[PDB]
Amino acid sequence: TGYDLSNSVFSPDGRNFQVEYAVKAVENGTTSIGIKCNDGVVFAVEKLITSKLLVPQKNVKIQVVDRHIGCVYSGLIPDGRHLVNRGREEAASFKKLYKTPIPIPAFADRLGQYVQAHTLYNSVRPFGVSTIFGGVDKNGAHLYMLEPSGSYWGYKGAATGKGRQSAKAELEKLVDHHPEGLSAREAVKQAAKIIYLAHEDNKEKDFELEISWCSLSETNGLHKFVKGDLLQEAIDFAQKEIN
Amino acid sequence: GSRRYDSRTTIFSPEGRLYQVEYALESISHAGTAIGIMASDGIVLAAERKVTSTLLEQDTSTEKLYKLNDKIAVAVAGLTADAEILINTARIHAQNYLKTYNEDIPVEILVRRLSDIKQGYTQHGGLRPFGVSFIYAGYDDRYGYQLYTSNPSGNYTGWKAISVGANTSAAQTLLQMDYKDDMKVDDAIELALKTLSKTTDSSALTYDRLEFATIRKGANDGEVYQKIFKPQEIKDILVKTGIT
Amino acid sequence: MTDRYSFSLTTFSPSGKLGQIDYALTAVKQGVTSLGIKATNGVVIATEKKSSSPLAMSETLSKVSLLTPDIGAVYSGMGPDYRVLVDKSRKVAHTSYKRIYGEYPPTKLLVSEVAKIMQEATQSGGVRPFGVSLLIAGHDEFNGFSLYQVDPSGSYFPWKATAIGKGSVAAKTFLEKRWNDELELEDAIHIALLTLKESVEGEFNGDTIELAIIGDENPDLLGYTGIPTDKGPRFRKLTSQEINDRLEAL
Amino acid sequence: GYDRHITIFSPEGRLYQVEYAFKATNQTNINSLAVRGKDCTVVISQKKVPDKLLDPTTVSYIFCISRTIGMVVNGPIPDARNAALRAKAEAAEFRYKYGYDMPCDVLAKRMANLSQIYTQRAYMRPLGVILTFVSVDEELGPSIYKTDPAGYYVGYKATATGPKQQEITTNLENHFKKSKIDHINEESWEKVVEFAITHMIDALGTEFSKNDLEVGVATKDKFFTLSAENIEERLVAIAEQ
Amino acid sequence: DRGVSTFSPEGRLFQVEYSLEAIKLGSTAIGIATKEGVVLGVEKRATSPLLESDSIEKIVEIDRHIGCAMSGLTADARSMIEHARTAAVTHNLYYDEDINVESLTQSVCDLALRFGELMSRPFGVALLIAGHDADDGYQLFHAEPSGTFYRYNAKAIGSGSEGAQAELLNEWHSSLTLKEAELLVLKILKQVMEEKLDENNAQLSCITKQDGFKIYDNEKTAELIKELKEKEAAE
Amino acid sequence: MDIILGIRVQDSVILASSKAVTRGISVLKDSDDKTRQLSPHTLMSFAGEAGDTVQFAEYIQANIQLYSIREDYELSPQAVSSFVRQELAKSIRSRRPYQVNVLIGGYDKKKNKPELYQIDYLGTKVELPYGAHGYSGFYTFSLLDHHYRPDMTTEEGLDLLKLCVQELEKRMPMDFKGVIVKIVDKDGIRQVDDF
Amino acid sequence: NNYDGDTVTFSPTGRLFQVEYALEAIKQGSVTVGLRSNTHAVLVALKRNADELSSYQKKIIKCDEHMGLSLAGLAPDARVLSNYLRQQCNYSSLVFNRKLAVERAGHLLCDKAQKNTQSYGGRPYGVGLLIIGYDKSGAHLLEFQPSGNVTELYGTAIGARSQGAKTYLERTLDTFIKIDGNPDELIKAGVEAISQSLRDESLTVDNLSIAIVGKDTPFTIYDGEAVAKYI
Amino acid sequence: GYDRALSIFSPDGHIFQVEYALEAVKRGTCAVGVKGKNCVVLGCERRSTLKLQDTRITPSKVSKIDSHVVLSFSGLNADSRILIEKARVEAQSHRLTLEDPVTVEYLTRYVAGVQQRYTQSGGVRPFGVSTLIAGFDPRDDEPKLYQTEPSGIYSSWSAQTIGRNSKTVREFLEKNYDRKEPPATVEECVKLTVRSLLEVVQTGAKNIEITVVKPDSDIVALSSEEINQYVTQIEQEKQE
Amino acid sequence: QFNPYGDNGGTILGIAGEDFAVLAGDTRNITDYSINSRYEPKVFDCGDNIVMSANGFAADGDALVKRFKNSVKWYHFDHNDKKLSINSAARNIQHLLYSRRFFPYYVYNII
Ligand SMILES: [Cl-]
Ligand SMILES: [Mg+2]
Ligand SMILES: [Mg+2]
Ligand SMILES: [Mg+2]
Repeated sequence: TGYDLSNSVFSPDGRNFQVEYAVKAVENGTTSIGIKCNDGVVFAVEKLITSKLLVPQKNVKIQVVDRHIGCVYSGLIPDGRHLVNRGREEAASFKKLYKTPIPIPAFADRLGQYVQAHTLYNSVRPFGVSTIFGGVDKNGAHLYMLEPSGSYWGYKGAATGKGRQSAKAELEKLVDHHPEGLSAREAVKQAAKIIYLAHEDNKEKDFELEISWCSLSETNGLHKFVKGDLLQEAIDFAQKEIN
Repeated sequence: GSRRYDSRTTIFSPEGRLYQVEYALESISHAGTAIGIMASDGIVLAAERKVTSTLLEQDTSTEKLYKLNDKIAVAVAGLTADAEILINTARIHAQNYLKTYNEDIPVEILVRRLSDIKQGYTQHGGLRPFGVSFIYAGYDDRYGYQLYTSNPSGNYTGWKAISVGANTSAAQTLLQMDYKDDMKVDDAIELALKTLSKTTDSSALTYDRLEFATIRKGANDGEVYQKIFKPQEIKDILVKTGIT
Repeated sequence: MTDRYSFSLTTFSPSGKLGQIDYALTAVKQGVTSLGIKATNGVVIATEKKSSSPLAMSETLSKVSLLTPDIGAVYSGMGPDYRVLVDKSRKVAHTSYKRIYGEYPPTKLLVSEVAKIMQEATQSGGVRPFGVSLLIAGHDEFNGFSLYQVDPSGSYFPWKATAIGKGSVAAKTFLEKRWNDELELEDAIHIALLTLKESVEGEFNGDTIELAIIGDENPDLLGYTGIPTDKGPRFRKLTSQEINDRLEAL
Repeated sequence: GYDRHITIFSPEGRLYQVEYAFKATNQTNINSLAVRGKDCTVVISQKKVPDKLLDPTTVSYIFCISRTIGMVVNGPIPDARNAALRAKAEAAEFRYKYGYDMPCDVLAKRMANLSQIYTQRAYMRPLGVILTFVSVDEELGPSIYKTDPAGYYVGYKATATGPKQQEITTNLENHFKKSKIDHINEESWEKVVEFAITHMIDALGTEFSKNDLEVGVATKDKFFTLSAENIEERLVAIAEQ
Repeated sequence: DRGVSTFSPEGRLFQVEYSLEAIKLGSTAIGIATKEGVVLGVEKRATSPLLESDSIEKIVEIDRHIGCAMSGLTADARSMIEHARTAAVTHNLYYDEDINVESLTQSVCDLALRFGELMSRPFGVALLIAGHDADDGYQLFHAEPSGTFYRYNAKAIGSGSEGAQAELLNEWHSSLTLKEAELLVLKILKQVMEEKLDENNAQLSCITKQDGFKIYDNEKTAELIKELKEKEAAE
Repeated sequence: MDIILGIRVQDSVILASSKAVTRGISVLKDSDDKTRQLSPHTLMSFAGEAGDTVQFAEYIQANIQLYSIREDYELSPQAVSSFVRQELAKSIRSRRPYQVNVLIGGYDKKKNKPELYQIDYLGTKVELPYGAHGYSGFYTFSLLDHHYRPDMTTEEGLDLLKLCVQELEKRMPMDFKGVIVKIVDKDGIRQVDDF
Repeated sequence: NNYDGDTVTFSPTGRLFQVEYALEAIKQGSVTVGLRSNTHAVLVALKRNADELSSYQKKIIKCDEHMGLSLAGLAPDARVLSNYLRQQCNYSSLVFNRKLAVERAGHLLCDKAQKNTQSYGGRPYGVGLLIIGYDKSGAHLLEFQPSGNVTELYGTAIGARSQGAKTYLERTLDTFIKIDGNPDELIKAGVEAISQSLRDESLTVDNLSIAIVGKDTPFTIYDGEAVAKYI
Repeated sequence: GYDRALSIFSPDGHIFQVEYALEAVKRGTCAVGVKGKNCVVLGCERRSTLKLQDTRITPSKVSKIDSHVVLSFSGLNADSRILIEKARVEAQSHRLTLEDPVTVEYLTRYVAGVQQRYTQSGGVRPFGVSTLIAGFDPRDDEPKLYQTEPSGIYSSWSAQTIGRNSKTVREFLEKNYDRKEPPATVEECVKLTVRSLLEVVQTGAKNIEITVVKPDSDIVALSSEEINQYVTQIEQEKQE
Repeated sequence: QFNPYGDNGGTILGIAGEDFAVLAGDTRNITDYSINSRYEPKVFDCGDNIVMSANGFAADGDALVKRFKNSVKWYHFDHNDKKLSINSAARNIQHLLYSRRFFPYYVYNII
């Protein structure tokens, strides 16, 4: 034993226990989701209201990269911010050299390689976040989810955090009941519902809903936050479904 | 991080000793015995090769005695590979001195330089020391014929006669007994071989298990000659002294 | 990041042993048998091509490697370590000799350079020793033919004949009885094949044995004509057919 | 017992971290196979999409390293992509410096040397992957070269990698024992792919749908992967005889 | 082993806390600030009678208006004094003025936590920095290896510190004269010292606006010791 | 600076160096000693560009004094001259070379012989019976070529030097304000206080 | 236990103990309170002394004309982080002729603290900060933890016994938020809030430290007889 | 680079590496320093376990740093060479930049500073050496004698000893050396230095080295016969 | 060839009274024979009751003033809001100017 004390050490299983311990920090965090729609993507996140003293709508969790990519994550919030800062550097250097905005699959690998690099040495700690991200590019809509190991895949729907099982089950129903696809405005409504349904796992404290989206028709392929009437419409739809 | 796996090669024990230096000296004590004897008219270097084989090519082999320049040679005791790293450094240092001052390097200066390098590995860098002890045999116009030794601690001292490697305790007692100040090279040759013959762990001392060298003013007029003995020449001097 | 292992991983133990070098030698012991024999007019080096799978093409894996036109090498121990040492040995023959003196290094000095590289892996920070013992055969104008062994410690010794790896103890005994100072190259090849058969279990033929020589100059292998002084490489790898021919007269 | 944590020798002369990297290779529970035709080199690999939420088009362990070279990986995807990116960079650098396309075997050697360094240098860990490089080389013809965490590499007539590699290996061994040749004597690559799939079915004892497989094909001057519909056409031809 | 910059479960840096234990083993140093000046005094503590006590330099000048006394591993203080002198002197170059005592102390304390794996460990010495400037007047600071500095009306550091600090608690008042402060340092030093206090094993110093920083002669201190003995025998 | 002469006689080396320091149209000093004692039996005179001269001389002096302390032994004039030459040959290909010419006069106590070395700023070393730097030799070499013997006494060397100086004072347009003369022999280095 | 030797090591439950130990240093530190209205933002700090001869350690540091913070924990770490803020506020002014947004100031502190939690050799910061400021979007109050987490709040408190003041502010939320155009009443609410964290000792003239920033009010610190008004 | 912190504090406030360096000094051969009215004498022990030694070429225990200052030591011999070399370089550097030779106090302060630097620098261990530095300042006739140690502290001494059995010879010096009237002549100073070593040395043959330093760069090392005459006279007076 | 310097004209004037001081300057900015601005302020309130004007090459003048204003700001941070005396400011400005001895600020400064 002692194989779990140092990062980048293979156990006799062939496992990196430090990365698996980083996953525990992710599982401890709040619920965040991603939904791929007809011409874009929708992101949503659970924000726990620890106290009345928290200013509503101020502690924003979802982050934009470039102008067409949205990022959300669960786990250690600072680790996510560090990863997004890198993502912004990667996106900037890509656009600087190649002119065109970074494609989503290209961007996904830039993060993937960076996260994976933090599993190669004992002088660094793995990332304590799973990151759901995506957007619209020349080839259409893309949704990705990235784990502490550096592993990532493309998704129809994605979920992570404490309420991931509940969320995943709800996402699986949408995939089955909508093979032809889901609209952007529908996906926002469904996203709100899923976060509310996933809140049963964090039911002690009340929460605040935060949604964003990229859509070719609704947002011109740019990342925007869901605000005002459209946000309230999604909250009302979500509240109606739980009752 | 990496700290976990660091042996810390450059630290004191509670008793004020350097662990790695002491353990390096323990390694050297299992190496083949090397002897140096200084006479009025020259210096002798004798050394024992370790358990050889009949299929070893002796005439082209060199594990003990090395040439630093025309005036200075060394006998090695310890890790041969480590010694060659230091030997090449010493050869370069001697040439640097010759280029700078247009004079052959004084023996002590060369010895001090190598000893300072060894010292550095005991105080900084986190690396293991060189597991090597040298006997330096040399000549210059200041002090004449000189014998020195250096060990992994980087400490060096001058000698009239000295041994390094295995059985130095026994060897030094025998040298202290039969050595005299008015001694000559031919007598010193005999003393060196007789001392090895009594201290050796082998059954009998033969030509194929020895390396031998002399530094003599026995060169035509005021100058010094280095003689690295050939296998046949070692065989002859063994018969002459009456060992085989 | 940064390589933070700036300290030695090989250190002296209380008994004076350098553990990692001893353990490297143990890895060499487990390795497949290889040998070398020096003749009056040449040198031979040989080893078994231990194929990991019959689907694998064992011709693509070369255990015997050309370092210079007149110097060759074979090993026992860890194959990947040998491969990188050959790459470095080839390069150091140019950078530290040929680009200075306009000619290829003599065997003993190339061996010295390889030995230096292996010693540094025994003392430098954040590395383990190489897990191989090399047998380097070669020829040069002023020293003639020669055969050297190089160990993980960096120590090297010249040999008339020797063997390393799995069945080295038995093989060295076999060579002591057969070797003399009047051997011709063909006699040395014959003795090499006899010695190697004892350590091999399975198939024993030109396809499972790798054997090369340092002998006469090969002008047919030079690739050009017109310069009298350039007479071609002395290193030659024997073909599968050439080995089988000598196994009939065995 | 820190000799099992970093890449230094154990008393037995072993490198445990290298051995444990070999075990990580099978973590994906995927089996791959590679064979050579007359004019082509084919590589097939099992494809497993357990989650319905995954986009199956993005799930892949086959990589297009250069126009001529393809690479299939056996091991976790992060290390797989790490190796893939490096091989792509190396293949491109080679062409720029030396004025011709990097051969399959040379790339394999280069990646194997990089792997060797990780077994010798302490601060770098080995990658828990086995890399199978395939191409139709302009000098050597159809080529298969495989690299592992020990830094070992060798050319192959055919090969297999994964948990059930032995069953596939023996199946292929027995075929080449009959035919007494170093390749699949077939003109079209389509039929060489059919051979590869058929012999994997026989060896593993499982049937395959179009979404269960992943296929890569190397021809002269290009390497390409097959779509699900291209594989379906391949599965239909197998069933009809 | 363990990191040099490691936190304990209680939220303290191990190495900083351990360096404080080294300072407790050091010789006593006392400082008293008044409106007429600041007095600095130290226990010399010679290890042998053959040691020429006048070479023991535990009270030191930083600038004309700033003095300094030390306690603990005194060898570690030399680079701190050097930095302080350079800082005081450099500020005079850049701003054509004397440097504030607090600013000087802050500059010295910035070095404190510059250790890791920069220097390999914290300083094993505490400093009493006394001085005067036009803005805040006569001041006394206590600079620790934690990087923290407190201003004090009076302060004792070293082996007899907690005993001396309790005595300074009762004796100090805002109307103390310079002469009264001098005797008070001598009184408390004599109380906590192992050997008998005299002009050779103890040293006084002060900083005034007029005369600046001055280390007292052994003849001058001897008279103050004799003046102390008589006033204690007076009641 | 301007004129530096050197002459090796039977049992000593004599160095004569001008006293004047000039900055443009003004003579700043008329009693400047353009020499440094490198070791008890080795003296180096020097001339070249301002600053470089003294910086180089004192740098050499410090290195030789360091060697003496380390080994408890005085280097031979030949060893010193070789060390100096290497420093100048190193300097000439540097970013800003030392613009200094030197004469090294020493008495070798081992060989019991005086020795004079001439080294210019390029690192051009030559052992000589007599030598000069700059425009000095142009006037003096004809007299030295005529009158010089290797068996000359120190007094005869000084008389020949006075003649060389008299010729300089007659035909040189520049006033160099006389010379400081120093003798290097077995007993060490001394200055001739009347010349 | 075995996983608290350095900052680069997760525990089996996914915890970073060195960061948690750095968090513990804040709890040992003296109490400090932060609160704001729509027009002003206020810091109130209880300063701590070594003994009766000693001075009371300063808790509040100015970063710019429109921004500053109060500290709780290792003071030297606050000096490092406040110096960084001073430079960032200053970079924004010199380059962009722009006053640094308080939200962006929080993001910069978060990222600076994070680098110290993921790399070997270094250590986390051992201090908590309460940043107040007035920018183009009005008054702001931030809470900084050395884990990297930064939070925008109406009010809060950190340090020893800070739970008492935090509960008070949670009750008073609706009242003190409405205190617009009245600095003295907002400070009164802050002084009354910090009083809920006191035991044995009370607020004296050299004990209390107050700071304020607002619409037409530069960041200013009040100490000594200047805070006697609020005792 | 190797940055490891080797010299660190322990729970009880000790730096063990520095304290273990003092143990290396305790093992070293005895060295003694005595200053008279117009001179300073440095005495050194030579262990007689090593015979067949060449005393011409063997590194002497007392080293000249400049023409007017000397340095002797106790502890690791190899370590001492590094300090001596640094000291010699600094002595020439001081003459080169300030046009004056170093004072004895300055040279001591430099050497002590080097020793201290090696107690809080990464990747290095402390010097296992304590030194006695003696001499006369330029144009001064007051004798100077200083001591340094691995921690980096230094101080001035009327008389002092370091190395093995230094406790015993310090005991002797404390009762025999009078401050009000120090050794008025060279003879009296050398005699007292030899006497002090005879408490520890064993045989008074080739085991005692003596070096006398006088004002104005007048340094000389005594020979075996000259020292043997002191050894003879001391014991003949003792037989009473 | 690129010339990094220019001449923006202008003239400034400082007079010291018994208990007051004035710093005047024209508001014209020019290149060659053209007018850039008829009102471009050249004299600035730098804080601590100090006024400053760097006349000559406007780009260098603006940079110096900007740096000195910054120096005043950091003097307050580092020295407990102490007022920067005029003599201390002058010495500070010397070091700002000489920090570019080998690529000077082409301005004549008055405070
Ligand atoms: Cl390579
Ligand atoms: Mg090796
Ligand atoms: Mg490794
Ligand atoms: Mg010339």
